[PDB]
Amino acid sequence: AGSRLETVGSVFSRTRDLMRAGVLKEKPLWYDIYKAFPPLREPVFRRPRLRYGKAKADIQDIFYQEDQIRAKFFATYGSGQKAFDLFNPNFKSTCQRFVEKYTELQNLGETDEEKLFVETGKALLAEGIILRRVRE
Amino acid sequence: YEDFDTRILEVRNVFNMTAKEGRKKSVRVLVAVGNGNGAAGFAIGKAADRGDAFRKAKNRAIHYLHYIERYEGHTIFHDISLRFKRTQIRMKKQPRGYGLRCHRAIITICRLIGIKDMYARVTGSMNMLNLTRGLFHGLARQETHQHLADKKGLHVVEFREECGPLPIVVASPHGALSKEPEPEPEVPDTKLDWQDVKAMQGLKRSVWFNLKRPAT
Amino acid sequence: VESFASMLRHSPLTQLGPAKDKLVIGRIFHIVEDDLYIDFGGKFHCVCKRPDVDGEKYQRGTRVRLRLLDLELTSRFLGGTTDTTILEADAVLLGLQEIR
Amino acid sequence: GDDFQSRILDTPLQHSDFFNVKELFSVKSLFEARVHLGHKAGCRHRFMEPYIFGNRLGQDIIDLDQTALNLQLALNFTAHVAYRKGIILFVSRNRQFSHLIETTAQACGEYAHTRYFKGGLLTNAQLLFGPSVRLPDLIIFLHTLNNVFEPHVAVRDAAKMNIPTVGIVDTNCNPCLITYPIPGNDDSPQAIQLFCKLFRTTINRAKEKRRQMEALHRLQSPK
Amino acid sequence: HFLFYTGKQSYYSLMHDVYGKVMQLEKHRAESRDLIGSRWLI
Amino acid sequence: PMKGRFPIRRTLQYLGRGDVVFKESVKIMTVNYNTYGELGEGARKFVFFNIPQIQY
Ligand SMILES: [Mg+2]
Repeated sequence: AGSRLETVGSVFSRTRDLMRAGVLKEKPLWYDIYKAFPPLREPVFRRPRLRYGKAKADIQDIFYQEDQIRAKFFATYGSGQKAFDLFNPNFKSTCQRFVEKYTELQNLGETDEEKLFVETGKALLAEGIILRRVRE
Repeated sequence: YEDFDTRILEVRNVFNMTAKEGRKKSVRVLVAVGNGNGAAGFAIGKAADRGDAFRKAKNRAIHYLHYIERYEGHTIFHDISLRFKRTQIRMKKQPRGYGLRCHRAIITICRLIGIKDMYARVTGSMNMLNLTRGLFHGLARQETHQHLADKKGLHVVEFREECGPLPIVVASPHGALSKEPEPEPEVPDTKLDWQDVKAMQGLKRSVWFNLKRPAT
Repeated sequence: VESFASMLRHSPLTQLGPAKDKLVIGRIFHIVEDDLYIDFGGKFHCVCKRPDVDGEKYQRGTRVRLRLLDLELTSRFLGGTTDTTILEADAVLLGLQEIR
Repeated sequence: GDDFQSRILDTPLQHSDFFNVKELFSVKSLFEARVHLGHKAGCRHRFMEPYIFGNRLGQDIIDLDQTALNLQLALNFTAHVAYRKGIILFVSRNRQFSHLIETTAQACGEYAHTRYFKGGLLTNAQLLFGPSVRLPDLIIFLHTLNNVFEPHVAVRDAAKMNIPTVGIVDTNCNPCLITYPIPGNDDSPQAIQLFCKLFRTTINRAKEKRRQMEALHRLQSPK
Repeated sequence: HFLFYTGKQSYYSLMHDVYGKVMQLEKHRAESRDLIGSRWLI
Repeated sequence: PMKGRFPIRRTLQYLGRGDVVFKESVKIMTVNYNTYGELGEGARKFVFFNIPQIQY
């Protein structure tokens, strides 16, 4: 005898209730553990519903300030001819070096975006990076 | 399960079409079970023989035992109004000695649950399954006084007219007691039922209302 | 201890930006006949076909070059409340990476 | 005598982290294993939005700060269950990781079911396994979806039998019936490999801790 | 047996061994007709 | 469900809660209120909630 009603309450609440009624005479071994270290949320059934009208989710689009610079670099030079290595946790791509230098110049106090874009290209050219201004 | 009792609520004897005899026979039986101490459940059993339908429904219901919260062991914690499909139920919490003034099927289940004093009205369709499902749906989703004290953080106080102005503390918040008084509106926006209000407005009831009946 | 917000900002995947028409390095971890399963550092692997040239070179552990298109192939169809995903990524195998 | 049995079983519940599961993992360790990568926004379940840090260009990102909190609770619960000699069943239907999960269960000393799940396995176990079959005391769902992108049958059936479930839930999953949800990536081999390692070390520590606790208390009885 | 709850512990225990063998051979890397006039068991 | 908003206004108990019983001199009470605005909210609520009690 049990409560195979998984849409009312939770495994813990149904086990608590069954013992109060007098049907379950021995506590499950997982019961005392749940009482002492419960989950953050109670595991109760809820019917997923759809959103209607003007209800919307609340998920923040992840856009950092570097993305403004990165977008320009991809539009002007595309992706660096060197291939991304996403297995190296500290990989520095050609675009990420462009954004690191672009930031340094902006710290000096340059206020014109055009100035920061052409100066960074010159600095990387001195470094020896091959930047191709591919309109294609 | 000697402490549990089983009660029948509906028995349908229907003939169905199958190649064995052209039209085969089938018995669908809805039952309820309860120990009279808060634990109760219902199930539907089908078979070709009535005895088999009784066994299937009786042992299936013992696997679907709800636990129903009773205020002081004799009544529901608060008024309950709900519509399950086209079956409307309207239950009311009552004082001791009031008895079970409810649909005969609700009296049967309430005895299994252990409720001793309550009023209920059923309107719309009288479908036995919708009434049984709707009854357990409302009785198993009711809010005990302790739950209300925990949710709002305030004391739950009770005022009985036979005890005068004496305040009775029925539930105290488990954690931290709040200090912000619960907002008291000047005029509540509660949605009232004409049937409940009509009585207090002085309107004559039916000749069938509040007749003398045997103890339930 | 670095925060998760810092890790995400400085992550190689965050630096990639959009994954369409990007160049990445992958590693072959599983081969089934002439189909190569390539892990390029994303959530889902891609599956390409063994090139005719230097076919024997593409063995397990071999690092290759790819041109990403999608990180996950998903599409909603009529009468569906959620997107249908095939649990796979889209990329074009360009050839072996020079060890140098 | 009775005090010793009470000491073995009642003392572990007086400490917040009796098995010191906190050290096994860290937010950085989870980030290396790509545990923060979720499905596209179209595949998102409504009950997962609490756990999602945001949407990075169409790909939902899973907050690894909530994952650490939830994973801590799930690992602690899995340890106390293993400490008390409960049966733990690993369940998944992902065929890429079928052999890995069966190897993990065998290493832990527990059970794995990575194959087609028969209807009634838990709700009708006596007919399938025998009259006195003991059901699992905990089910760990490394994957909570089957191969038709529907909830694994054992998620609902484990709730019906009042079995707690520790499950890995991704952005397209429904965590409502999972007792201890662990928000995280379930598709990447590096994410699944990390979770399998954590569950196996945690279970082995709890089993070893029980052996040591029994010897100490047992030795005291003569001594 | 760790595969008891599958319901076919002996069938799946054998399919576990043969699948692990296949993986080690594929990772590690002649005529296969070592035996002739033989059939697979029914 | 009783029709309208705040159906409690249509109960004898609510109508009897009014405490303003005018002196015999009072013969007419005109109420000038605006349906839109911010400074006239109390006036609108007075017509909604209190005028029935006064008339009763
Ligand atoms: Mg997934």
